[PDB]
Amino acid sequence: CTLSAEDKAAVERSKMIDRNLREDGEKAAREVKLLLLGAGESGKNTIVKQMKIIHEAGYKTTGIVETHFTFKDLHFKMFDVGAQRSERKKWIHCFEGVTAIIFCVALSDYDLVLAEDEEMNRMHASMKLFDSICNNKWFTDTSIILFLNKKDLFEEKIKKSPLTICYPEYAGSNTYEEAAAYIQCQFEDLNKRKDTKEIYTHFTCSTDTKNVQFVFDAVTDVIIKNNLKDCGLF
Amino acid sequence: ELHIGGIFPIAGKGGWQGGQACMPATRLALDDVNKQPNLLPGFKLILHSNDSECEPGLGASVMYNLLYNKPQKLMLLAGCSTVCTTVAEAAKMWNLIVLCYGASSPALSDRKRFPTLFRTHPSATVHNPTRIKLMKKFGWSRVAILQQAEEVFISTVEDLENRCMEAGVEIVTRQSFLSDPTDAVRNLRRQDARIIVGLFYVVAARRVLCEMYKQQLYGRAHVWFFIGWYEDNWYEVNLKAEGITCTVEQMRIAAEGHLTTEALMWNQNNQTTISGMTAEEFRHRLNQALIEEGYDINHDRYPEGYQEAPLAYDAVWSVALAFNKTMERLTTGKKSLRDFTYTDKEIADEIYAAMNSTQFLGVSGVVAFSSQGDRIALTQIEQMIDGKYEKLGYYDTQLDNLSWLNTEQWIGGKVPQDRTIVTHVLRTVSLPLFVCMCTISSCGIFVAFALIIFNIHRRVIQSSHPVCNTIMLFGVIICLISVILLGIDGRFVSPEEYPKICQARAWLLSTGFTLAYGAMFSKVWRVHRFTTKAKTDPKKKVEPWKLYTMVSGLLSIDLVILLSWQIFDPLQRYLETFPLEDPVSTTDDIKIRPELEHCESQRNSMWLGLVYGFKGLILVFGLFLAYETRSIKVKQINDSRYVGMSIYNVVVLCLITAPVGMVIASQQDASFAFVALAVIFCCFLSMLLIFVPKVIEVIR
Amino acid sequence: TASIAQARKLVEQLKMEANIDRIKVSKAAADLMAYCEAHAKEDPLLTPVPASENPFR
Amino acid sequence: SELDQLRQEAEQLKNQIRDARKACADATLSQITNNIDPVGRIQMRTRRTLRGHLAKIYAMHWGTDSRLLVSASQDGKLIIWDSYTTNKVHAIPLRSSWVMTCAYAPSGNYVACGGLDNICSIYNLKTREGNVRVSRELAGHTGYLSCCRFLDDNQIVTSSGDTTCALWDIETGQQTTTFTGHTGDVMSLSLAPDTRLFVSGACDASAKLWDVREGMCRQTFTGHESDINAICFFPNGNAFATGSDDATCRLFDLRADQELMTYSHDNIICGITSVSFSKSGRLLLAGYDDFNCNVWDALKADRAGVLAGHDNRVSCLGVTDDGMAVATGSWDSFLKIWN
Amino acid sequence: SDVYIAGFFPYGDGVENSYTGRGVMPSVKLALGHVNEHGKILANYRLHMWWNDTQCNAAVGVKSFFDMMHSGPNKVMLFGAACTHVTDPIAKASKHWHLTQLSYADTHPMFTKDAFPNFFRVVPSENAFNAPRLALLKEFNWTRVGTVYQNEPRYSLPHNHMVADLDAMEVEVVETQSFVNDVAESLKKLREKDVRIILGNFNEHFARKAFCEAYKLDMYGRAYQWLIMATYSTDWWNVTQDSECSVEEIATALEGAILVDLLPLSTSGDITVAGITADEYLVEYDRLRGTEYSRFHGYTYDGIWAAALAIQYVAEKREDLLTHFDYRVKDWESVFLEALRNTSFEGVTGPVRFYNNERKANILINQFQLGQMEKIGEYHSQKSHLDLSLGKPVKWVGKTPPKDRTLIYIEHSQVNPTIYIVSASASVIGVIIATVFLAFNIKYRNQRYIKMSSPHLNNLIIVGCMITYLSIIFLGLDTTLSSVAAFPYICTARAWILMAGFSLSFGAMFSKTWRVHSIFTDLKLNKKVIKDYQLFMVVGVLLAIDIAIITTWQIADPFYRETKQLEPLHHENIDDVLVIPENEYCQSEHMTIFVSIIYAYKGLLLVFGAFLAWETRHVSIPALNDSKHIGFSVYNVFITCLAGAAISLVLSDRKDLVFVLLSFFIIFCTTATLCLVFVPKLVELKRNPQGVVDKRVRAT
Repeated sequence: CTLSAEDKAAVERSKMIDRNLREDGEKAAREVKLLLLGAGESGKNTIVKQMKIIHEAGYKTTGIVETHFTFKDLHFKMFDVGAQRSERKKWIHCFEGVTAIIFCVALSDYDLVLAEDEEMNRMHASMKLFDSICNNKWFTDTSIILFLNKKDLFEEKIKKSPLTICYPEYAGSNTYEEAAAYIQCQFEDLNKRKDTKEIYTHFTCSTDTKNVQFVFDAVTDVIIKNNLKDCGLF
Repeated sequence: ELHIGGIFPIAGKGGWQGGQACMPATRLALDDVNKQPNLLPGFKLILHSNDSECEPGLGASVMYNLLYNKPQKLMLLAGCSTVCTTVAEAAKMWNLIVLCYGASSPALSDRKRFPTLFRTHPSATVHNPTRIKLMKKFGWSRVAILQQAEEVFISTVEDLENRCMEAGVEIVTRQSFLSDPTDAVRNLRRQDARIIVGLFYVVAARRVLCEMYKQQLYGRAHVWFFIGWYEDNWYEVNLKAEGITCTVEQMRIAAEGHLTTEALMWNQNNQTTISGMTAEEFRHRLNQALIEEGYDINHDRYPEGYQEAPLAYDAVWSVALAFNKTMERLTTGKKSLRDFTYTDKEIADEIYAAMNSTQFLGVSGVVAFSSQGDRIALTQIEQMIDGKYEKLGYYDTQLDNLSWLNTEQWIGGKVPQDRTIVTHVLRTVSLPLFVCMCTISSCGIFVAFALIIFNIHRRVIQSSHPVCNTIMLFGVIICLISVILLGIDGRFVSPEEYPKICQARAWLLSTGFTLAYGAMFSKVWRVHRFTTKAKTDPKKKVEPWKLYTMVSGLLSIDLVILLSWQIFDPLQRYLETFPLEDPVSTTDDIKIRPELEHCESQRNSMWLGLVYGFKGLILVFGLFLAYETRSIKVKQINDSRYVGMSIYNVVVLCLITAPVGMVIASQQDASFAFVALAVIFCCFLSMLLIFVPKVIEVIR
Repeated sequence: TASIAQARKLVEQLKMEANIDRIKVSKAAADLMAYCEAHAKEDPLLTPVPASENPFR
Repeated sequence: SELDQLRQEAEQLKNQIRDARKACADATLSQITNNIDPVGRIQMRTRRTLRGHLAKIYAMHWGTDSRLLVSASQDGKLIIWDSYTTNKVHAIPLRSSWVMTCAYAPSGNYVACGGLDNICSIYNLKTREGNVRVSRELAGHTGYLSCCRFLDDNQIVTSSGDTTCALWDIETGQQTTTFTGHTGDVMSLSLAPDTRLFVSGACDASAKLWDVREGMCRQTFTGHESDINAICFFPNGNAFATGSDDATCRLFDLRADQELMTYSHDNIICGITSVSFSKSGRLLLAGYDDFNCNVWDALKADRAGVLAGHDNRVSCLGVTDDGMAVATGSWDSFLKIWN
Repeated sequence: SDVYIAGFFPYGDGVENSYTGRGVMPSVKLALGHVNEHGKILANYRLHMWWNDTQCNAAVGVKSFFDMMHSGPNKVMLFGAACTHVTDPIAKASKHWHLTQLSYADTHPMFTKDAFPNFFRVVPSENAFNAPRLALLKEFNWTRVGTVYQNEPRYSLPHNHMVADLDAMEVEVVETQSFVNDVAESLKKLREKDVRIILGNFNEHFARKAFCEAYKLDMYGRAYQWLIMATYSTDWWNVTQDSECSVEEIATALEGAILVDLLPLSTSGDITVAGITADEYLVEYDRLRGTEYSRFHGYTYDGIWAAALAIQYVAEKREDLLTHFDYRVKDWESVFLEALRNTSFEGVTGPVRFYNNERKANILINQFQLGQMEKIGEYHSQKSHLDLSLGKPVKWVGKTPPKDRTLIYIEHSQVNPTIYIVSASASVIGVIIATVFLAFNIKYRNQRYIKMSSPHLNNLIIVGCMITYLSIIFLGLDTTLSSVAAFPYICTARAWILMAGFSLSFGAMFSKTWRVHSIFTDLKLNKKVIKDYQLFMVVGVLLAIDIAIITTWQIADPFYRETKQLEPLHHENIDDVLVIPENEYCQSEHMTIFVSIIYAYKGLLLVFGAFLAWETRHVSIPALNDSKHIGFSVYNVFITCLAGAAISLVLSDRKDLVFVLLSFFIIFCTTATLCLVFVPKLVELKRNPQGVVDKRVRAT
């Protein structure tokens, strides 16, 4: 109305910049964002190398390195804090809003003491780190997927040593099913927010496409469940 | 000297004023007779004529004057039929012989009421066979009669009705009037009369014409038969239209296309008559004679009575002959014609005997009197177009010969009908919708044949039972053929072909349904028996002697029922009546009576109900079995889900269709469309469900 | 001895901090109040300002 | 022996400096200005609503022009705004979305940024070519980047997550001066209105007075109950505010070397995230995790007024050169302008 | 003096109609004696009759008249013969003798004033019987009548006059039939036209024949009433050897018929011109007649008195005596005509006054009551007064006169209200089941599986199904309980109820599937998934466009209610009383356009829902996999509405199996949808493990 021609030009410039930014934000939201971590690269098991092994998702070491790929018309962004140290709360609070967090636990370390300190074992460190990273005020609704890495070595080693070396409270018979059930129960009993936060125990076995396929299934499940909760069906 | 009395209707008022042309003929005949020396030896014929104006009272007064005067009349001559009746009835008391030259009344043939009566004029019944032949020629059977309350017309109508009953023509209306035809014409219009016979005199004919115009009783729907001896100009109006409120133009348009019949009454030969003169020699005479009397023979062919003019000449000649032929004076010299008295019945008897036996050839033809009598004269048929009379032909009653000259000028070129008749119009399915159904049906047949060829080696489709699918395809193709024979109806077939196509329908549709639903039911039942009924115990797949049994048994039962109900009760076609409707073309005065062909018989309804009940039973059983084998899956008969959906759709469609068809059978288009579309959708959906996944699995 | 060197460096830093001629807090507070009083008028947030001179009106 | 002697010497120095600090606190700050009346309640109307960001804003810097503000967030967009007409000027994409620090050159030609990749990147904004570009990359210390400030062009002081502040020369791509000695993780930095001193807190509940040219902390300020989150400076260069998670702003003084006042409230339990002063130094702008920000009178140690409008943490704060307006950067992807 | 009047009587023994003359001669003698002895009437003259027996022969009558006119005492008037064929020649001839004639027993309807100017009738003609029958039609409120008359002028001319009178009086004439000898076919044609009141003109022989054919065709009782003019002989129905049926059959068929005849003697007790009353004259006539009787004796008495009065008038008018009478002078005829046109006196048959050469006489009305002819009343022609309170009261079969027409009744249709109550019970059961489902999904609304199915939208579906089930109540609501003006309201209510139920149910289901599709097709973590209130608003907008289109159709094309008009009218009775049923089916000129539009957009919604189902046909979540239910419901609903449109758009006279079919359609659709969408929602938690814990989910 009373605005001059330069006012109209400024309005048009603002409109086009806002439209471009809105489009960029729209196409940036569909790319899922994950965060893999564990007990200090102990349970890595070259899981990041599975995408390179399959190579279907084809085309400095400072701070955090990002893994970028696509699976079934779905862009995947995967971030890892490799030996960040520093202070956890400095950067943890900025990683909220991720689709899920990948917690990797080395199953071959069930009879091997932590090299960082001999006082406490590796599974204990994984347990306290899971407690610290699952119960934050930020990750209160973020689902967690769990990787049981190098379980073949665990199966080949359980027949030679008892499980009381680090789990005295379990009197169950030494069996693969019983040991796996006890480990799952111990890990999932730490979920104080089980009401609204879901946990997945999609393990890893060899260099097969099943791991990434079930990872895709898990993230799809997380997205669908989040939408269902948003619309009032959950 | 031989003197006789004469009565001639000259003046007017009403009746048949033929005296104006029959009195000069009488004068010519008397001149010819008195000029012959050998006819009456030493005698001359003297006529004491008078004018009666066709009035019975004036005729009676004239007869009284003649019979109470000095000269004793030997015999009497009379004209008009009405005057002739009274004169001839009364003359029996005076022993007088009466010769009626122009009386056509059929009631004058009664020898008890009119003993001493002779007639040169033919009876009016001569026109009746001509009228009936005219009706037969143009195909008329419902004819009305409008007559004037006179003995001549009453007798003519009685004879005409007797001959119509003996011929097969129905008399619709018998209106009669005295002088005013207004009420009679109104009743003619009320009774819906199309062909009307008119028997009047000229004045009553003019009044009837006025009523015709004022009541629209003419045009392209009404044919009027008139009398032929009216004046040519005065038949519509020429003389006294002052009394009539209508104008000459109205009479001319009203009198258009009406047929008249009349006897010839002129010698239609060349031989000389008794007077040694031809008929044309007497036509040259009586034309000059009428010219000297003021009648304009140059344009109008003489006044009324010209057609009957030879009859008066012949009557006078016959009177002279009978007076000469007596010769009873030779037998008894005392008795002589000069000494005749009204009391003497002997000379009267001799005169009657001579009159009865006379026979000669006159200007009117052969004059035989009561000796021969009938000698039915040749009649002439004419029609009035544009105010003029055009001859249409001649009819000889004795020889039954009608020489027809094709000059009829019916309004619009079509003969008017005696009534408004209904037309039986067959209602059929619309051609575009029939073609729409037939194209889809042909596509279905082609698809069925292609899939049959495809199925009839590769274990992808050979894993499932292929023979049941092929039999299903047989049945569905037969069902589209059934739709075709249902649609072709009675438009493309004759009435004698409808039972055959209807039986072919009832047979081939039933066999196709039996085949298709038997394949489906056998498949689902085999699935149930080989997986669910066998339960945990297995090591036995499906095979023949079990699957073929049910379908073959159902087909055999269907065929047996079809044969039994066809032999016990064949199929005939019944026509369902629909109500009368006016045609699009209003020119044709015929109603439309639409109808729709159907199929039924005495036991057809019960057998149809029984076959429908059996079909419903098998449909419900198959639907229940398909529901019960929902989750059941077989390695060999893997096609169970598709067959289940097809069975459910088939049951639903048949149960929704058969009531609806039984309801809407009245509307042929909607019923055919519904049945054809239901069968087409069911059939095509079954093909898709059973076979399309197999084809796409083979391709991929 | 990394710990000994670190302790020596921390002690040297503390000694250098002790080598600062710290003044009385009264003078610092006086400077603060004088600056706040002298700059009170030139603070747009403190002094209410009319819309005409205000860029946002 | 050596360790015991060093510990004894350090303890003696600490006791001596504590005694000197206690002696220096002759007059109480709350008592000197107790006779000075407050200025009442000041209304802060939301003049401009600046929207367009699609992620939580972690950094914001004003400009000497008082109209160009750089907003940084994890959506990958350093956007230069304009408070006058709410018009964006140049949205800058980034190679890494994980950024938390943004800086503005005093001349307005350059714009700096940095994040979790341990890289401090500077972009040339004013040039003949319209499109912006990465003027220089200064990937430095191993630890994560927490704050950065440029005294002028070609020079920018930067923090790190390995407890090592540094001064960067943009043209040579090297650090000409180092700052080592921080016990805790460095969080926030600010510069004096000169090229001699800059303040720097750390994750040890303390603040230090470094010198750019020398590289040794002149004065150390302690007294916080939690690690530092955001620090400020007085307009002239003798004082500086300091706020942490203890929900208490601890003003300090350069010459006095001691805490002056305390800005805290009973019902506030939210950690501070952004503290800035005003032109006169009477007001003190502070933002907490309460989703609200409140103004503290730097003289009477009392709250001046409240300010709301953000639905999440207020993580950014800034004051223009002239001080007409103050802005905030929250976690709800919005920005606001007051006064 | 010795005034003479000529008379003609059939006095001869053995001649036809001899009884008339033999019975009326004593009355002639009595009247002549009374006139001669009367001092006031003809004081100076003595009246005589010079009468000749005519033997009912025209020739003898004419000869007698000629002899009378020739020589004698110079007769001054004529007394017309009873026989018609004798009176006609004499009446026609008498005008030319300048003589006036008086009738005493001739009633033929052809002696009109135009044709017979000098003929004065002291006995009324057969046209006199038309007015009393018209008065009887008016008295008993008869408007629809039929006529059957003999084909004779005596019975066809008064028939034409009566038909014209009925037309002018606005009485509908169904069909007039004539016969010569076949009364049966005329009666059959009368019956085929549904004629109740029959007017008949025929002689006694054909009267007996007609009533015989009436018995043989069942034309008697309380349904048919006969009004015939009957001047027949005494006990004509009691005569055998002339009818096929027995006397008892004739008396049975004749019962209740009203017969109109001339009244022989006035019963008013007035003093006549003779100085006596009718009773004293009857006493004298009975004493003096002996054994000969005739029904015309009073009329001949009055004719003699009228002749004497006319003679006295002539003698008083002209001074010259009648001795100077001459037949050749028209002055005498003019004077006598004036004298007879100035005649006005009271006779034994009533007041005598000649209106158009005819007098108005009292008419006796009879009826066949209990096998006897009893007088009902008497019509006074002079005053046009039908007085029925003279004889025995008129007796019908029951208590009311027979009615014309059929008295049809336009009755509504109950449409088998037992079927209505059964459909109401079925709808109530459906509503109860829907309420049970509502309770089940409301109580367990917080259960995981139920909550995942949007229980609010399921409640919307339940409400829509309840409304659709309620639609049956308003669908079969008979117009009898809805009066007339509420029929379009009922039609609109049914239409909107069906549309709203469909809209609610299918919009809710498609909104559920649309939300599931939006959730499952984009895969975005934080997404603005459409919420419940938005889907409620969408369904509300759909029902809003439904109400908008129905409002537009109601403000554009109101419902112009129509009727089937079933002509059969069910069974009939003896009195042909029938009730025609009229099934009601409201219609609009734009019904086809509105139906096409609504079907088109509902089909668009259906294909949209099918598209959504085909999209989300692979959802792994059991509670979010409504594809199969949507497919089944869409197919069932589409086929059902197609069949319902086919049934209703060709709505026919059935209207009973149609209601059953539509009720089954609605019930099947609603129940199938309900038990497709909620039955899995009920067997999965109330029979399968209660509480969704994801027992079969590998991820959980």
